[PDB]
Amino acid sequence: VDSVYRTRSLGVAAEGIPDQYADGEAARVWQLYIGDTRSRTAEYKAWLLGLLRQHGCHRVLDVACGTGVDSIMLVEEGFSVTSVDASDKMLKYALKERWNRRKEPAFDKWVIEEANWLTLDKDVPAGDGFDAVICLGNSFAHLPDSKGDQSEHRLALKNIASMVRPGGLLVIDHRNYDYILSTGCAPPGKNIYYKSDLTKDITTSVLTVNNKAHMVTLDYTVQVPGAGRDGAPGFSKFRLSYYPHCLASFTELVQEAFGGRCQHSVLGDFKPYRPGQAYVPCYFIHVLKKTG
Amino acid sequence: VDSVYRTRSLGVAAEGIPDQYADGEAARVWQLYIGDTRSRTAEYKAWLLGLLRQHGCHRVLDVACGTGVDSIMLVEEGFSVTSVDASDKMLKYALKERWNRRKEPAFDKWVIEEANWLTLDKDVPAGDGFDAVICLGNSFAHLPDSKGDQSEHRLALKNIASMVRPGGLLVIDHRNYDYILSTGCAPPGKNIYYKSDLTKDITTSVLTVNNKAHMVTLDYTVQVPGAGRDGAPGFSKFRLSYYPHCLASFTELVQEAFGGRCQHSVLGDFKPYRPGQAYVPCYFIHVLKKTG
Amino acid sequence: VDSVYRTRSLGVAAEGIPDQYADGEAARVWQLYIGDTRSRTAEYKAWLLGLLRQHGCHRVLDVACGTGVDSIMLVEEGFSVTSVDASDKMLKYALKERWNRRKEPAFDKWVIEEANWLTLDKDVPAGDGFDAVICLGNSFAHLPDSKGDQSEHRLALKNIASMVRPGGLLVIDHRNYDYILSTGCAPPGKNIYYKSDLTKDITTSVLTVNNKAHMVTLDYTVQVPGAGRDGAPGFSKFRLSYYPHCLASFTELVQEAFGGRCQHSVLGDFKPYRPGQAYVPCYFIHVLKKTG
Amino acid sequence: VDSVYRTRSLGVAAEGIPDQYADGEAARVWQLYIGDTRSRTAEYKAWLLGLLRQHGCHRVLDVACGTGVDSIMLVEEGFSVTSVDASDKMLKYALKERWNRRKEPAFDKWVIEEANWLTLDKDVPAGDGFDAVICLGNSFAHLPDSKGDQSEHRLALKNIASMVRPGGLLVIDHRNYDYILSTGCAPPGKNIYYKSDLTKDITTSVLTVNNKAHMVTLDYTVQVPGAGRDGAPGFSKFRLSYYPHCLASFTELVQEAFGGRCQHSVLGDFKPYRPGQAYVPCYFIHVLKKTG
Ligand SMILES: C[S@@+](CC[C@H](N)C(=O)[O-])C[C@H]1O[C@@H](n2cnc3c(N)ncnc32)[C@H](O)[C@@H]1O
Ligand SMILES: C[S@@+](CC[C@H](N)C(=O)[O-])C[C@H]1O[C@@H](n2cnc3c(N)ncnc32)[C@H](O)[C@@H]1O
Ligand SMILES: C[S@@+](CC[C@H](N)C(=O)[O-])C[C@H]1O[C@@H](n2cnc3c(N)ncnc32)[C@H](O)[C@@H]1O
Ligand SMILES: C[S@@+](CC[C@H](N)C(=O)[O-])C[C@H]1O[C@@H](n2cnc3c(N)ncnc32)[C@H](O)[C@@H]1O
Repeated sequence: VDSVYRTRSLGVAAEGIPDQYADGEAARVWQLYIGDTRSRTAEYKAWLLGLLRQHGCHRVLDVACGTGVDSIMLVEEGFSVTSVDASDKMLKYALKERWNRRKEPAFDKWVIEEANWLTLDKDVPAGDGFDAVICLGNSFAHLPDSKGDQSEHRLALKNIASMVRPGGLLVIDHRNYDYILSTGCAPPGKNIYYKSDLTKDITTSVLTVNNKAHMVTLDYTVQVPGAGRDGAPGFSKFRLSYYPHCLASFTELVQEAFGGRCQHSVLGDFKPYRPGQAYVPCYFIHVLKKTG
Repeated sequence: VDSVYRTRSLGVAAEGIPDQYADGEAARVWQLYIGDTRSRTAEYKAWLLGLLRQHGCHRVLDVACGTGVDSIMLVEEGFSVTSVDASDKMLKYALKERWNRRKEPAFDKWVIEEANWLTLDKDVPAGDGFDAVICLGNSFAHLPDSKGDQSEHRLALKNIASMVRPGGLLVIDHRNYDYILSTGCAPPGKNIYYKSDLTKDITTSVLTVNNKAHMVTLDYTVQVPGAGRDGAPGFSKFRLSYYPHCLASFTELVQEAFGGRCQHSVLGDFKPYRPGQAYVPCYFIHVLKKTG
Repeated sequence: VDSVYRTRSLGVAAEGIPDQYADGEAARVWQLYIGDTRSRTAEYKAWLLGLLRQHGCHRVLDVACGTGVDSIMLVEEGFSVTSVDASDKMLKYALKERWNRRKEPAFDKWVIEEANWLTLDKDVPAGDGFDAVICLGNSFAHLPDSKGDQSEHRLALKNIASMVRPGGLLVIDHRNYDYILSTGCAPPGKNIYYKSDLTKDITTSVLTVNNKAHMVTLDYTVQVPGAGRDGAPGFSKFRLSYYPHCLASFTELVQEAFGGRCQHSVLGDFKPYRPGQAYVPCYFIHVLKKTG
Repeated sequence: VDSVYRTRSLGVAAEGIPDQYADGEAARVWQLYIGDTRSRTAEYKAWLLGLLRQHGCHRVLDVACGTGVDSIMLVEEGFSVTSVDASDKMLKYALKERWNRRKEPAFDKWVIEEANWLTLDKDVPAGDGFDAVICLGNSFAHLPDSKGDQSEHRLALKNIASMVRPGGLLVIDHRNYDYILSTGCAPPGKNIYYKSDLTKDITTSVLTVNNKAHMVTLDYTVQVPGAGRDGAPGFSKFRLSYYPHCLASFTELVQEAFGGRCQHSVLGDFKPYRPGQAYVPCYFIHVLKKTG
């Protein structure tokens, strides 16, 4: 940048806290999108639990709470979890669940609050920090690169990492965009995080600005059970936008978030991942262990 | 007893008259975008004039008038031209020009009216028709494919062709999208239609929906002479969207517009074009000659 | 002998679920707007409780829950209350409160759900009905008369009344619009429902369409404690719109909601009200007792 | 902690011009709205011409050109007129007219350019000034009082006055808002400036903010000849907003624009006006004669 900036300000304000779930439709049918939460959680439940235990983790912070899917599981499995999320439309359901099982000592001590990765540091006073932090379900990819540089990405990734107690863990994932970008289309159905026969369609939309992948927009079509007598089925339609993080780049990004003081590894779909391997994962789970 | 009959559906996007130049910023600086109209017109002036004359053309209809660039030239060259355009923001300047030279017999008799390809048939009563029709400057590509099918494209192309008197000519062009789509980026500066050192930047933006190129959006940055004392330069920014017509497809489309009753040919940048040729043209000029 | 036609009875496109509290700013500072909930509730607490008791009411439905102000009081006073509201942004706080006191048997049995007067009948299965229904705080006036006729008003008022068990009560209020319309301005500070020194300003805005009061829009300015070091105070600004219900009209409307099978009465600010009386009430509390 | 009073006032509202005629619908049917321009101009033609002549006026500047109605008349009557207007959508038609009669020496020398009262001083170099300035047809009332104080009004009124050569005239009018505000409704049909049987309806809309008239919004319904076969008539709908200038206030405002160096007078509908007079004028024509 030339010269010095003394008077920035903003004469035009178009965008502003853009909560993609503010409309509320995605939340209303998330359950329908996920399908059988038990069937979903069945996969990687063993791995996540095993990993958490192997590193003696008891305090877990879920920064992508959503409707509570994984927070709930960790709660049931005896962990001390606190869940945050920026969308009060989503949290609204996790809360609903907690209240429903408010008579279970475990759930009584479940913490659910609103927070944003961009301002996590101030939203969730980590203090000593957590034994483990989780960002599953392709949540981070929602963060856009509006500023031109992945600054936002870096900041958010930093704050999140800042919640990991030394020797703690960070499990953050993202869709396999190395494939979506290559084929223009996102994998059809049979997803480990979202496996519901209710989801009738997912239309991709890749936007490369000046020859560089800038954004992937998915348009979902989830059939709301019923929505019309026999002969007329009804559906719900919502759209979500993600930054297509290529594996290599994220690996670098996330690692940098820890200032290199960490141990990085990545699995395909919670299975070991070696480039060139036959199996093409739909998600890439990054496992980081802070050391200093 | 079913019902009556309809043409449109209850799901397609009917848009809302979307004049991309309605905002007026593009018009305000078009002159700056084109640069030296004389230098511009210098190229292809010989060819256009030569072609028009070779086919004894006197009545010329310009469906992409814009600010009048090519209509003015044809007027000065003794042709009987009538120019139409959908943007009254652009026409506004051609008009301004005509009035300025209202004392030149040639210009008195210059006709400038508003019209839209989609409704050309009713906007411009061709009656007998024109000896030649021109749509230069990558104007047609503006028409979107909202309806799902290139229906709009077909209709507009039909109306335009319908203005060509039998034996008449139709010179319609478009950017070389076979290259833009391939590289993601549009060629930098040094354009035959727009050659101005004032244009500092043109950022592309390819949007492929479900693996199919759907739209190319260019974001221009033209420096408005002055716009700040020495040390601080000022610019103007506007965006235009085009349907990326691949050569082969357009050839087919435009030909069909004449019901096959025509003679088709296409030049690179007003030079002969042979696929695989070294030179990569920035535009593709289609020359059609109605026969029946 | 068999027909055809179409739909669309309205002329404009209207808004679409227009939750005035959807933005969330009014909720965020409602507490600041009300002031000392205890001080507020102090007034009319005796009357409300006295009235409820005098008619042997135990089951109370609060259709204007809001942040829970009056639902909470009723809960504490040993009533069996269920609260509904259309704004999940407001309810969000009542919920928050209930959870906080989740250890109090009373609050454990407090029911809080989302609902809309327009669809109350389906949102809250009254079944047998409630002993009393309350709509305090000038909440009903939010309902607009978009349809041209007070149809919406009539429907909502009907649904609400439909929740009152025979012999039950309905306490519904509204601002004294007979005065606002007359003076163009709403009363300044010192309100029985909202008494906070934090509210710095309330700008009225009367919109009479073709000589008939159509809407009153209030623009609030509530100082958020702090919002700047000494020397610089910070405020929050939000707007709410109400239909200016003139007393006489509402009396008629609400009574009609009960099909005349009721006993109507209205108090000034929870004090007896006689037209022409010196004291000018800020609100009008309508007390209805269903008989059949 | 630098300076609270730098230049003027740091507004964070908007930064766009709000051309009420930008949409273009009002222009498209203005002709229909006015009706018989000849019949319209018939009234006050004698007065205007007489007044202009009585004060030896030859150079006339029309700041509310519109479609050219009154500019055209003055041109035909041998005056040297230059017309400006902010709406290029309206001017577009005056221009169209001038070109049509481009062969009439009179019209050849007719000047039509875009300009805004707010920046008149820089848009139209008055230099020596004009013998007379006209702002007829309730045009000035369009200027809003967004800034809170009638600053804009004062500035615009100043610029306009600044175009009047000493000893020159200024004819500026406005609707009788003292009546509209009183009755809520605007006079029905039979207007001196707009007398067309095509205008089927004009719905008012008075917005008084905190008991002070802030804006009058009129919603017009003009039948576009035809717009449907026999049995189905078609109309066009547009809305315009005005600041309800009460007579007394405008007299004060406009006079101040001349720094008191003027001779003021006001007529009803181009007839003498005495308060309390039986006849209720629809417009108030202010006649000012600069003296110094
Ligand atoms: C795909 S959803 C998660 C669904 C859930 N994890 C599951 O597995 O079903 C992504 C979540 O990211 C959250 N999110 C997006 N941007 C955020 C931010 N800046 N701070 C906090 N949460 C954010 C949203 O609120 C959204 O619920
Ligand atoms: C790139 S500009 C032309 C510039 C000019 N031809 C030149 O060479 O400088 C494209 C023009 O297409 C016109 N246009 C777009 N859609 C149109 C439509 N449906 N009917 C008529 N004109 C249309 C616009 O008004 C715009 O001026
Ligand atoms: C002024 S607030 C109530 C504040 C609270 N009663 C108090 O006394 O502080 C009005 C409430 O009406 C509710 N409301 C408006 N329209 C509604 C509708 N159609 N159905 C249900 N609630 C509605 C809103 O959600 C809003 O919280
Ligand atoms: C009611 S119309 C005039 C119609 C015409 N005078 C007649 O008598 O038929 C008002 C005109 O005021 C013009 N106008 C509004 N604000 C303006 C401004 N700030 N500067 C210049 N013209 C303005 C508009 O462009 C509009 O054409």
